[PDB]
Amino acid sequence: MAPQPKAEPAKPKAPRATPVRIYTNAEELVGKPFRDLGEVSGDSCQASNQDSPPSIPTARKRMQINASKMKANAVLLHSCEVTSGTPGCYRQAVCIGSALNITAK
Repeated sequence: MAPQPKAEPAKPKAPRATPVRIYTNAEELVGKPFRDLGEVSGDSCQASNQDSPPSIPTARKRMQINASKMKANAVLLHSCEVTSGTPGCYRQAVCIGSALNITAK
């Protein structure tokens, strides 16, 4: 006779978590273990319509990238103010929010 062994093969997982989250809820930050860094802004000005449109999500993404490059993972969005009529910056969308990190470990 001859016995029959076996071995369960394991396959490595491939996760892809998102770094920075947008948070319009200060309640969340106050109610969570987080590390304060500094307020970051994302502004997209248009000298002319030749540029790329100053959408709120556009300025928000600029702010998000600025936050992430500041080692932040959460942006406490406060005001997404699009200012218009400014000479030189016909339409400048400025989204301002605090760049924080979450210390949940």
